[PDB]
Amino acid sequence: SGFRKMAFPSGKVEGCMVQVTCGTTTLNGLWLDDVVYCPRHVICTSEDMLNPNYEDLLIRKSNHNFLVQAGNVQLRVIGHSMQNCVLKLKVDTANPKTPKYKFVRIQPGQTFSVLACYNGSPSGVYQCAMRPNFTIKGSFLNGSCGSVGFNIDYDCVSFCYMHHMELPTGVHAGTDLEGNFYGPFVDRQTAQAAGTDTTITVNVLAWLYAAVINGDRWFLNRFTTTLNDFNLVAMKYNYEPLTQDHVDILGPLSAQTGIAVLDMCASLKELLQNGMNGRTILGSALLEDEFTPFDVVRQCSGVT
Amino acid sequence: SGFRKMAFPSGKVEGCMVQVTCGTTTLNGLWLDDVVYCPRHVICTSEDMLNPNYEDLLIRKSNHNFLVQAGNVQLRVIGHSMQNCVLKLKVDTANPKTPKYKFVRIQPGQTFSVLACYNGSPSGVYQCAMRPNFTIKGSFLNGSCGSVGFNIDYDCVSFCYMHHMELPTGVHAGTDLEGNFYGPFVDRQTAQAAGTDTTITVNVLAWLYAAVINGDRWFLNRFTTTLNDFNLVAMKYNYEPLTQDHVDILGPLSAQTGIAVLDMCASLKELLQNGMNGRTILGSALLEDEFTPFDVVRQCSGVT
Ligand SMILES: N#Cc1ccccc1C[C@@H](N)C(=O)N[C@H](Cc1ccc(Cl)cc1Cl)C(=O)N[C@H](CC(=O)NCCCc1ccncc1)Cc1ccc(F)cc1
Ligand SMILES: N#Cc1ccccc1C[C@@H](N)C(=O)N[C@H](Cc1ccc(Cl)cc1Cl)C(=O)N[C@H](CC(=O)NCCCc1ccncc1)Cc1ccc(F)cc1
Ligand SMILES: [Cl-]
Ligand SMILES: [Cl-]
Repeated sequence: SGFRKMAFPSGKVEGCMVQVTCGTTTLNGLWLDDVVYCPRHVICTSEDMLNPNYEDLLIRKSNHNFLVQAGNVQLRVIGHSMQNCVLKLKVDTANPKTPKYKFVRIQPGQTFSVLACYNGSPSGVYQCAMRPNFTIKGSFLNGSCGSVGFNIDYDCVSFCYMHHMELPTGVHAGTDLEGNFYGPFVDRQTAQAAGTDTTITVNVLAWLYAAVINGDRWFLNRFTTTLNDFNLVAMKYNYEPLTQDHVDILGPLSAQTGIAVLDMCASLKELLQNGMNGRTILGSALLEDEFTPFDVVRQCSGVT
Repeated sequence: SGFRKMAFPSGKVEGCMVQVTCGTTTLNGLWLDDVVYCPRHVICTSEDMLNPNYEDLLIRKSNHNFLVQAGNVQLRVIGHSMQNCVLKLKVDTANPKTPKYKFVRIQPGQTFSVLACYNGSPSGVYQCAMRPNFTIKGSFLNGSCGSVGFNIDYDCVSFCYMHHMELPTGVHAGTDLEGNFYGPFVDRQTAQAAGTDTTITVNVLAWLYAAVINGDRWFLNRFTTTLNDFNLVAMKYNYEPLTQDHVDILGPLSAQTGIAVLDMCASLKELLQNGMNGRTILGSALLEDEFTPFDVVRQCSGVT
């Protein structure tokens, strides 16, 4: 029993974290085999940051300008390239702790674990969703750029996020591991605004199913709604439209609990219209949207 | 910026998790040097669980009755003993991945990270507080007994919790790594009730300071309260008495934010009496008490 925001065990990623330094600028890098991946703005000075031409700044760099530190031992750089907004440094040593891994680019509404690091050294791990406006609501201080987000599937590490910047609003923006930003953002020090955010409807519904699996039923009701009548209410409360694909993704949870998806949508409608009136769901006094249906299945019992 | 429930990186503990089997009963063990630690009820059958005499059951065991599995390789047991409610199995191989570690017994209100494991294999990590009634509100399924809770201090792993059982109310009870239960509980399959729980006042105050460090101030007010007048309100809302030691522990946070502790207590009083009226603090619609002052300092910026 119980339900908590649960991160993946971080050990496989811990063995990959290193430190990359260019001038007086240090951030974190990811060491897989004989390549170190880090944000390309490590090659910028505080001057260059306002509007850099990275192709210009990189052609003025040599290999020995990059200091890569894996714990105590320096790694010698033997080659460097640029792939979108990530720098790739070839080094003369393969990481012996390299896990099975892949790089994947995720969709908004999907979750991952963040290993927050400072000077190449892990400090903590937490769970995040990619918001619909392509930011994450992270916990990051100066020095954390280069930290990665990841999922784990049967000892294969799927890296999906590299941290590049905090926006003026205090939320966080970054790229996949091939350097492509999530959302419209660019890697320069200018005030950039994210689009207006929305609530991830399919995830709220998954979390209501988690609550039922855990024995909490107070929010259920005898009613059902049509998908279209639900979305009219969803739109009014700044919730994402629910699609037939979302309905089908919630199939397993519906089947384990005997509550039809559109049945659960009528509960969500009533909760949006009337609030909770002082009650809590899984220890929360608001509707939580950072658990995917996969997250719920992974953590909850297969029997209600 | 940002504030999230943050676990310690779990890699150092991942390398210690093993599987212990006695009869048809399997749970998790902790492998440090040449000793495996696990809950002693692994030697019980479903019959024995109602009211076991463990000294009786253990003297009827031999070393070869214990199957210890570290990944794929079996570890050969060469000796076994009992220390309170933990079994200790000597094995013929020292764990090469043994970190620097110690065993510590914590106070209620302190937090730790849980590495949830099944069949010796880590599945996830989350943060927990030891409740005032000595339970934890964990997330555990069948098979998780043997999972450990821990803090990390400068690459030294301080193990503080081993998981032994879920109570009929769905909360969780266990021991320190020397086998002493937290709270009044015993390791037998009977319905056991925990004392009535209370809210950890010093932690709520720490979390209000986290909110101020992160730029949220809406709950402050111009008033102060005396420690005794605060506790009269605390008692009315089932909050723990606040001690002068708690006041002094919150010294650093008070100093970083310029808000006197008793000033913050007047904010807490007003929040208890009037609620939040639809507003949130650090993304929460209730007052959160599972962050210690140490947790706040560790995660938040040293500058407001
Ligand atoms: N994580 C993180 C982090 C956090 C603090 C310091 C440092 C770092 C990492 C570090 N690497 C990094 O992100 N620095 C970028 C500058 C930058 C570097 C490189 C690149 Cl490519 C782009 C950018 Cl923008 C950074 O300083 N951002 C500022 C962070 C900041 O002051 N927030 C205040 C939050 C206000 C608030 C909080 C809560 N509620 C409401 C409001 C915001 C900002 C300021 C000017 C600007 F013009 C663009 C952005
Ligand atoms: N974690 C965990 C876990 C969770 C589920 C299954 C198995 C395990 C691990 C496993 N190892 C283990 O804990 N089994 C013990 C039995 C036991 C083994 C060994 C020892 Cl030493 C002591 C005890 Cl008590 C266990 O089955 N408990 C029950 C778990 C349970 O049904 N909860 C229902 C929750 C109801 C609820 C939920 C939410 N909101 C309100 C109410 C509760 C219980 C039942 C009878 C009894 F008499 C004592 C306790
Ligand atoms: Cl794809
Ligand atoms: Cl002590």
